[PDB]
Amino acid sequence: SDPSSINGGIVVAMTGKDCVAIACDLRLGSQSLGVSNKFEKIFHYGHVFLGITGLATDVTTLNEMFRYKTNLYKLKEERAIEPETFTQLVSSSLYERRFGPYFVGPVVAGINSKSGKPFIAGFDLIGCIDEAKDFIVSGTASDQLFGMCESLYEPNLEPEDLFETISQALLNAADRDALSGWGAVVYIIKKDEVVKRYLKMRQD
Amino acid sequence: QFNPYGDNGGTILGIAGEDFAVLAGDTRNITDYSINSRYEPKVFDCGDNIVMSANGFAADGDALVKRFKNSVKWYHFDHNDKKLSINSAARNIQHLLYSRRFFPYYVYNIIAGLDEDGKGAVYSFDPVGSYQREQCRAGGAAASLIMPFLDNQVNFKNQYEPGTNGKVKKPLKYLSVEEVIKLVRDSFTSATERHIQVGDGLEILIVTKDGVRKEFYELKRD
Amino acid sequence: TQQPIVTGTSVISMKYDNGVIIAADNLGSYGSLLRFNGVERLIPVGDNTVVGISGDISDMQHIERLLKDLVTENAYDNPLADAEEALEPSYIFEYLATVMYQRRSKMNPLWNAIIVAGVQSNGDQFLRYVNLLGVTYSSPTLATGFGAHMANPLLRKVVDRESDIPKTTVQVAEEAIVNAMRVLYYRDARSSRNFSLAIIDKNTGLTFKKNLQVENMKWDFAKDIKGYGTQKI
Amino acid sequence: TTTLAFKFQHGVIVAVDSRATAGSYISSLRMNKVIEINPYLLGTMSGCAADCQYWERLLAKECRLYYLRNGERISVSAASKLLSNMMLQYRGMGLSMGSMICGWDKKGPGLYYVDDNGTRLSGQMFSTGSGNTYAYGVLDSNYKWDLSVEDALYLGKRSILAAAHRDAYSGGSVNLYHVTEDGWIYHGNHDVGELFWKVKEEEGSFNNVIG
Amino acid sequence: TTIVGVKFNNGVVIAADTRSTQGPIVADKNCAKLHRISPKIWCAGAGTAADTEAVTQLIGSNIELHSLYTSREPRVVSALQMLKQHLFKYQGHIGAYLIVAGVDPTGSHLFSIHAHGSTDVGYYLSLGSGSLAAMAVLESHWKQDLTKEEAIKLASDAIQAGIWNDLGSGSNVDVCVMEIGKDAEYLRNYLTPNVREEKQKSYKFPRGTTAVLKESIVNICDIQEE
Amino acid sequence: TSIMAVTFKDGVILGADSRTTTGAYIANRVTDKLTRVHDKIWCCRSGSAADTQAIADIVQYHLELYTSQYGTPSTETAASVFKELCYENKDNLTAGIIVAGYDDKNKGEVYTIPLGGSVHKLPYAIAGSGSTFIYGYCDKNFRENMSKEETVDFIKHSLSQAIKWDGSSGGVIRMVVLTAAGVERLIFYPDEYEQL
Amino acid sequence: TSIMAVTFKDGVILGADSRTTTGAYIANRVTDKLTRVHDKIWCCRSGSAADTQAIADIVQYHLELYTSQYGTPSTETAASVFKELCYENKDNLTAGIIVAGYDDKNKGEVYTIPLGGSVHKLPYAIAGSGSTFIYGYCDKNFRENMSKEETVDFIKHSLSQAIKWDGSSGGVIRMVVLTAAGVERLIFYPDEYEQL
Amino acid sequence: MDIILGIRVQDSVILASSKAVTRGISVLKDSDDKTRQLSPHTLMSFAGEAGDTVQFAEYIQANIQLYSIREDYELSPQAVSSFVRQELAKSIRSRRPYQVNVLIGGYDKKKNKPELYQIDYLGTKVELPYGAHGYSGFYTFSLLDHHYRPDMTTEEGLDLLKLCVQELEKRMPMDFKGVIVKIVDKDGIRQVDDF
Amino acid sequence: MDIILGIRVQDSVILASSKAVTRGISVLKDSDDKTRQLSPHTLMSFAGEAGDTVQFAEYIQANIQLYSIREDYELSPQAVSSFVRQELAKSIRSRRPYQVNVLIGGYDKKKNKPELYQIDYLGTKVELPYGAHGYSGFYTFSLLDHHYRPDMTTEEGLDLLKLCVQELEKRMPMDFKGVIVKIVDKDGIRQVDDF
Ligand SMILES: *[B]([O])([O])[C]([C][C]([C])[C])[N]C(=O)[C]([C]C1=[C][C]=[C][C]=[C]1)[N]C(=O)C1=[C]N=[C][C]=N1
Ligand SMILES: *[B]([O])([O])[C]([C][C]([C])[C])[N]C(=O)[C]([C]C1=[C][C]=[C][C]=[C]1)[N]C(=O)C1=[C]N=[C][C]=N1
Ligand SMILES: *[B]([O])([O])[C]([C][C]([C])[C])[N]C(=O)[C]([C]C1=[C][C]=[C][C]=[C]1)[N]C(=O)C1=[C]N=[C][C]=N1
Ligand SMILES: *[B]([O])([O])[C]([C][C]([C])[C])[N]C(=O)[C]([C]C1=[C][C]=[C][C]=[C]1)[N]C(=O)C1=[C]N=[C][C]=N1
Ligand SMILES: [Cl-]
Ligand SMILES: [Cl-]
Ligand SMILES: [Mg+2]
Ligand SMILES: [Mg+2]
Ligand SMILES: [Mg+2]
Ligand SMILES: [Mg+2]
Repeated sequence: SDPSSINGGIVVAMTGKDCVAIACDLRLGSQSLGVSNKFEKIFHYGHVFLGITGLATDVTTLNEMFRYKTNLYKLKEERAIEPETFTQLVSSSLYERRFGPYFVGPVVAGINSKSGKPFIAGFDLIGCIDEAKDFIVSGTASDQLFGMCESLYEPNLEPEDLFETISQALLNAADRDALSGWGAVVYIIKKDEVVKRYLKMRQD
Repeated sequence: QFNPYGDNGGTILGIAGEDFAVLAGDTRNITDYSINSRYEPKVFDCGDNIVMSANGFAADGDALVKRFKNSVKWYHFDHNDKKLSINSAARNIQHLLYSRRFFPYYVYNIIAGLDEDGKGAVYSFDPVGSYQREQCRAGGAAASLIMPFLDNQVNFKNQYEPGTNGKVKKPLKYLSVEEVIKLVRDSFTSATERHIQVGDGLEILIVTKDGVRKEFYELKRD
Repeated sequence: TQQPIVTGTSVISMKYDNGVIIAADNLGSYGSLLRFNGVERLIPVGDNTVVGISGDISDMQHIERLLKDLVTENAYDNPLADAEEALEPSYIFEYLATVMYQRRSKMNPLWNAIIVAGVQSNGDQFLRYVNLLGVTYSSPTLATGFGAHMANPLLRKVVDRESDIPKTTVQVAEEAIVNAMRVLYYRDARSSRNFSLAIIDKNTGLTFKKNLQVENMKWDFAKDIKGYGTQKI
Repeated sequence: TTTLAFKFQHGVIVAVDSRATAGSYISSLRMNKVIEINPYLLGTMSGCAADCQYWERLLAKECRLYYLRNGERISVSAASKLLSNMMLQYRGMGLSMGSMICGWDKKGPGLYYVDDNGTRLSGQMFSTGSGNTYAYGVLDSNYKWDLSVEDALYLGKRSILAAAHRDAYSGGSVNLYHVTEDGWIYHGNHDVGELFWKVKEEEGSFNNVIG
Repeated sequence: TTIVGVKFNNGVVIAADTRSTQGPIVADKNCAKLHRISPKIWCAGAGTAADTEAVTQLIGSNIELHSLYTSREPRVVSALQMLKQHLFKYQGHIGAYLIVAGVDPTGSHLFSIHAHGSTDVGYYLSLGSGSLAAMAVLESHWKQDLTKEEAIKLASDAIQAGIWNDLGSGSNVDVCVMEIGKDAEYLRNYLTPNVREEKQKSYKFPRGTTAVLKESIVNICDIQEE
Repeated sequence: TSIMAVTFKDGVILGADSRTTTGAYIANRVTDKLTRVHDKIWCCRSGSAADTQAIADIVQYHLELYTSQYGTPSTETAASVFKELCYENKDNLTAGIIVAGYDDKNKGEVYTIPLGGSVHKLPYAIAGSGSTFIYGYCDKNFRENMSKEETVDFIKHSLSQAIKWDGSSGGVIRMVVLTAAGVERLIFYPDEYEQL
Repeated sequence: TSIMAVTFKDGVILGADSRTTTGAYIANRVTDKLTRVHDKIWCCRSGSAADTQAIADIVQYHLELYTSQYGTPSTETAASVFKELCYENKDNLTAGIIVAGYDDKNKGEVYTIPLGGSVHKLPYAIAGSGSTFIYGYCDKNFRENMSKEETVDFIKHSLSQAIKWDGSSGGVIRMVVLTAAGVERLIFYPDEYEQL
Repeated sequence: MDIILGIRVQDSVILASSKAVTRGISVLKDSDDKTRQLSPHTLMSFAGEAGDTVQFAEYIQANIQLYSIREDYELSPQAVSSFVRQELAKSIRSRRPYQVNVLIGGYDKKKNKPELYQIDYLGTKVELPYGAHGYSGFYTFSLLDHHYRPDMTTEEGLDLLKLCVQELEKRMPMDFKGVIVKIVDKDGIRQVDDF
Repeated sequence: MDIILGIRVQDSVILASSKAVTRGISVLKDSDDKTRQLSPHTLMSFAGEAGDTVQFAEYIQANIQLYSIREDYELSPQAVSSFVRQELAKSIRSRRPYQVNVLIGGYDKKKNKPELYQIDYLGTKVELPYGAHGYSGFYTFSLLDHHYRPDMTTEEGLDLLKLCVQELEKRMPMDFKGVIVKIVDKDGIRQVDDF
């Protein structure tokens, strides 16, 4: 019944030293039934990354919508959109449906191409921006993720250390959530290289 | 309409060592968005080297503990001052809880102590009386925040040995009391940050063959 | 199951170095009607305990009678009724707490919030709360209803933790309580200007003050406030 | 929850998962859903944990008293009926219990399904819980009376795995039991995470999953 | 949420805590509840977080265009009027509870605003779940003819009352001072009485602890030449 | 809320308490419920604060525009504009308003507009939750053609009792005097009116 | 319903209207709400007619039996018996009763028992739906140690206003005077009290 | 309606759909074909609320046929599935949403690959090797998880499909009156007349 | 449970009862015997709420068996049916009524006549030549009204019963997994093992 917990799923993002990381599970379900183990929730528009949890139809719809808008932005501005600007676009777009909202929990992650500054942000389903320094969490295991991130996280981690921290935060949170798991992906992001890693986890 | 139940918040944590056990819990008592007390004890020494905490609805928690303490007293009277073992106490508590199957004690309950072989023991209960022995258990408001952390840092879940790449697990080495207390404090400090009902103070009860010892630590008061 | 009819609002209290203070206004409200203006909601039990009650007044009067009968019963076959075997604050509280929890367990509660304030035999301060649910807790400051939201913050500025109790005098504590009662009169719509205050000290005993009034109120600034935004006249 | 049990040539297999949930939160990774009533009687658990534990442990009291009075072990049929009659006293009061009473007696191996409604069914094969449909799929296509003890243990183990994978409220680990005329025999706790990858490689199944 | 506003001799000051919640969970520990409508008109917001920001940006935008159209500095009464009419129109469904303050050619002003569209005038105001704890402090310590330094102290003391005693409020204290004939000073994190203590242990893992299946480079660059 | 408007020899006087409540919490203890819609046409507001403010603002706009075209409007005209809003939007409003004004031709006039949006011209009017407790007192003590000082005492005593018994009413007693001489604001504090 | 009991120098006087209603229909216009439970202990009844009659009958039985064993009961004792019934059966009752009586030792006493079953000893008391409209009037006009004639006028004027404004109240004003001299019944008709 | 299954094998997609239509307590028909050919190499099966199903299917069919004529070109199964998803995601926030779940089986002639898409009434799209709607998956996915290989022949796909139907016929309380099976491959769409 | 049929022919009574037992969405058993022998020449089939059915049936069985031992005499089908009706009429005004519908098929050895009684959970008794409970009659009574004669043989009764089951299997949405058929005559009770 609750749209935000029909399909299930989680997203988490973290800042490091001159880098950011964003990760998600791969599950898509119909309540108790597991339907897909390949439903990736992280998308990218140039160098800006967007993770979306919640109702799967709205996740798909919003990806297609932000692809639409970022492609026009680029044609007119003659440059790729930056994380700070994209974050405002996400907020604007969500609030325009204030009284008929998309049932989602978006998470933005990326590095400003000019300043080199790492950036992450989280939103509620209607556009409120949470611009955190440390980490952002979203999904059906958000309580679990808060507990993991708040204890495991420390600032200024190197890319290969940050990978381990965010991975362990996601994995153990997902293993205490019935509606999350069935695989996981982690993006490690630096100013001009991005690595994507699929994690091995329990498939129940 | 009269609602006979309420939520006084709070969070509790039990960890079983090799020859010891700990039962910790925050000292904050609340209703809705108000604080009732910054120091209201929640973990109790019930006698016979057993510690207990009933988290949830305070009135039902105080009543259950009071009854179990009473059950220990009468166990001595009836069976020639025999020591109530932790397994026997656990089974006794199941029957205390199920006596109200149709008007339950609204509490998540944990007891800790030592088994008859001297090893550390933790038992966990649901409000209607289902129980089971465990190595690690967080209960109450911030239970969902803490348990995943304990799966990772106590049972080494999803942790493998470098170089093998997922082929060989991290071996399950035992934890010392000093190591356990670090995990307890970091658990409650993290829970305090993200959960509004957790804070003010942390009281830990440590159980060994020598007896029951207490430790208290301040937490954030916001 | 019932609904409260004639009600009493906040009861506030705090510990200080040599004892406890408790206070409550003299009003018995009938919904939004401020019906009864001479209601005493602090009820002394012996010379070492004061029970402050908020909520349903008919249930309060019932509790008042239980306590009166408790004193009578304690004196029976008790040569030390006025000495070693006198009623303690802890005895009185636990009795009430037993009654409140039993009544909630029969789905027929006493619709009240109670604070038992007193001093024990050994000179220790006693301050504990109990309500219709049988919920109990203790703290250096305690308050019911609106007092919990407005009085506690003010009183916790004086005694924020246990170590502040010996540093707090009876003059400072009474000043804080009286200020809190004024604030409740400003902001609680079911409060009255008239109130009662009781001090239980381990040296000077029980001092019961009646017919107190909220004074030194600030209202003058109201003359300068005009309209709700744009209006100048 | 997924539990199953089936009779065969060499007795009865009993397999269960170990997951416990409180809403979408996984409260327990390792819940024991079997009860050892006596050396020749087992009981599975599905539904409310409190109800399952209390009433099946109370059944064990009543089955033990039977032995003392009669100097003889209770039948599986009689044990299952005592339990169903307990459920019939709290008729409509809201108990949630689904259990299979598995054992060996003078008639040979015995298997009875019992639930909170008071239903009591004899049969060769049963499966209860939120993941029973997934387990039945594997069982129905691979079951034979002529099964070996080794293959039968695997079938029950593999059937739970199927359910643990698909059903969100099933998982954790697999507990196996084998009931003979000399009593039940515990065949260990098997983590699903490790078991899944093992079965995938050896069997070739779960091709759609990547590993 | 605890937000306050206090008038003084030559201006007005507003303050707020920095906690955001969903149920018993804290979403943001360092949230910014102080909003700029115009350079010398700021408002503090309680209630639904997206609504306080959105309604504040919209009116701020229209105030800026109005200022350009009229060749005048914006007035607090204008922002007040535009906010209340907007909120009234949405019959409380836009959950924005605001304390609006500022200085303009008319003088210094302090107003409150509720979600249904009712406005109130005062020398001291408080809104949010911790408004009762804050108002208790204000009613105890406020006086006429406060100085700038006394008013900041009163305002932050009122926020602290909310932080400590209200579970819906916490973390830090933000302040904004608007004095006549001066630039408005926005004091982000004026107080920081809730820094987390050092953890007992480091949870940095050995490299290679997490099991991996696949690795791949992600192409973020555009289509290349040649 | 306790509000009233009383006509007398030299004109009309409006009176009100200053309490605004959210349940039992007093959201504002120094509220101004006496509102100006024209130079010498004022109103007393009861019910929803948002609704009554929105209405009064619209009325003030209508009468400002009326004045620009047709000159000073009558008190009856002002009451009609209030009525039109309260009647046509009765399903979505909760507003009990008393309209009072002074002409030189018609002198002091009072119109009360309860929930339904009906209009009633009276010598005096009382409204708000606290008015229930003073129907008896006001009926027994009101006289026509009272002096300014007598009328001030009548309102002071009446609202004093309404405040005493009604929890939704309290604070200071605000008053506004409307005569040929001009517009005078009065205020009376608790220490003054409680001892009556 | 409009009922009241007022103590004065020589004793106590009870007063009541005579209207019983089923919605807006007046089922009885000459009801006697002033009820005798003992020679000089009477009560005023408001709320359910069935409940208040059943209670008063039980009380009269208790006080008759009390008298046979222990002699004349006090007014406080009578109020306690009322309370015990109203409090212990609060879930199933709707009864607002005022108890009034005359002793030689204690003189005139008045106890009011509202819905909850609480007891309140007062110099005077008012109750019933119509009492709301005369809280202001009664508070302003009541004095202690009034004469019989002054007290009769006070009750007459008070209930006159309560009747005027309350639809559930009306008919005749019944009164019962309790003094050392004895028990006197009074009645005042509409033509008399309406012109006040 | 009730049951719709789909399985993508090596060189084809196989769709199986129940034949029953029930009104009130009576089964009106036991030979109903719950499918529409969208294009020569794309087939869509459907299940949901009565009436809405056929009207949605025929509306999609008309749009794809219109596209085919306009461009003289067959849309890829992926393009068709995206169009269908958008129509359902549009529909879910309408005054009265269309309560229809679909499976789209197509053979991409460009890539020479069979493709199976599962889309529910909310507009939730997923590409799968095998899929189902409603309760069908609860009974059948355990068999498919076990037996399915991506290199299976069409004949092996049909045998695994028979096993799925047999399991349904054993453990489902409802009688769905068997299934109509259709195969989609490089040569187009054909119906298996004996199953 | 679901389906129970009864038909009284010349010299016997034939009862047919479904074999299915469903819990949730899964069919747990397809060989369930929904009947109890009350006495050597009296058989009772039953259908209603889960659990209540068997417990009521076994309670009736015990009472009749007790009577048989006490009197060393078999009660007539009419007497048994009246006892059963009274227990149900008693039950319907209880705190928690037993939701059970029954058919009682018996051969009266005194009168040398077969007898079929239909009793619903309210205690509504009727003697009939053929009967059913629930929706079963909606599909079958039209066939029985047409084909039934009172001089039919047992073999003819079985053929007409097969026709009724075939009609149910065609038009009922639910799969009841066939029926167990039992015959009650002068020689006692026997089960038709092939149907
Ligand atoms: B299983 O899901 O039936 C399981 C079996 C039980 C013996 C542990 N039950 C539970 O997980 C239930 C929830 C539930 C989920 C799905 C179907 C039915 C029931 N939970 C509990 O019994 C429970 C008890 N205490 C704490 C947490 N959960
Ligand atoms: B405070 O509690 O009033 C605060 C002020 C806000 C401007 C930061 N409000 C919140 O924290 C609200 C509480 C709320 C919860 C649920 C519905 C409505 C309001 N929180 C949020 O708006 C919120 C919740 N989750 C993420 C982001 N924002
Ligand atoms: B008075 O009580 O009618 C008063 C008059 C208003 C114009 C200031 N109204 C209120 O206080 C109302 C509530 C109410 C109380 C009693 C009767 C009718 C209505 N309150 C509000 O409108 C209000 C309260 N808190 C915030 C915003 N608005
Ligand atoms: B009075 O209105 O309270 C009156 C007093 C009674 C003792 C004669 N009560 C009634 O008239 C009640 C209805 C009622 C009206 C207003 C407040 C409370 C109750 N009526 C009856 O009890 C009644 C009416 N018709 C027939 C029988 N009883
Ligand atoms: Cl206002
Ligand atoms: Cl009467
Ligand atoms: Mg706080
Ligand atoms: Mg699973
Ligand atoms: Mg009248
Ligand atoms: Mg019948």
